[PDB]
Amino acid sequence: STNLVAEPFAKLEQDFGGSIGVYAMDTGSGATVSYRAEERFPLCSSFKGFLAAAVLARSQQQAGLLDTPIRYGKNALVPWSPISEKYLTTGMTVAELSAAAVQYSDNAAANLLLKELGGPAGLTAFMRSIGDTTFRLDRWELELNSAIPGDARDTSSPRAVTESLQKLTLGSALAAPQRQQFVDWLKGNTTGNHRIRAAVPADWAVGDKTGTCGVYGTANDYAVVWPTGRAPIVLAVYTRAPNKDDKHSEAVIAAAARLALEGL
Ligand SMILES: C[C@H](CS)C(=O)NCB(O)O
Repeated sequence: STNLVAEPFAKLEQDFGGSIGVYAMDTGSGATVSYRAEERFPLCSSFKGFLAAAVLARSQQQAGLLDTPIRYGKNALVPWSPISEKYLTTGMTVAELSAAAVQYSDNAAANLLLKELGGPAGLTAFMRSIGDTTFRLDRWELELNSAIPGDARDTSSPRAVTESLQKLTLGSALAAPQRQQFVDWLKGNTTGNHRIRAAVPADWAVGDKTGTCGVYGTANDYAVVWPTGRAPIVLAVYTRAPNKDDKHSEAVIAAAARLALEGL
């Protein structure tokens, strides 16, 4: 990946104080926009999108998986598990857990689904199975948010995120019903209104999955975007910063997303 008009990104990055990672593709034209697209960034909660897709893939082999109820315990409830906490007394189905992980970044739901898939190694294996050799999940919630500079655990690249997202939402990695369900969950996300969505024209449909580590200025968003009458755009925007106390910036994510969309 290159970019011969990178200076707007470089200037945004300098103003941010950290590192910005962008990859965007117009699936109609094959045009792309790149900045640190090959460099590793922490996934934070953005892994939860791929987790839901992995669950949907498994559902293609196990009938009834999505409808299976899980009666989880109180000590499954790690901080920021708003749906799992609300539904603790009833339990939740696998489908509901997937929707909560995607649309609310629900931490307990993600861990419960990781367990059904064989842990971080199992999700990493799923990603390897669709041709993604960059993605690695190593730890569970909340430990995977440590976001330590240079630590390759729980990281991917903006390009590999975008490519895998395209395969699962638009390609043939998932069967058609599973694929539509994944897209529908992403379109229903509630956590992303100040990130990529804030850069997309009001009349374009969007689904997205955010991540926020809470340390080292580290936060992100990826999305499928449907321009009027066109094939969709798929993009990923990731950030990090060198100091543990550096604040993440949603505005920086939105601005980088806008630069990518304008570049296309
Ligand atoms: C620790 C942090 C507080 S916002 C969190 O729960 N992130 C979920 B994710 O992995 O982004």
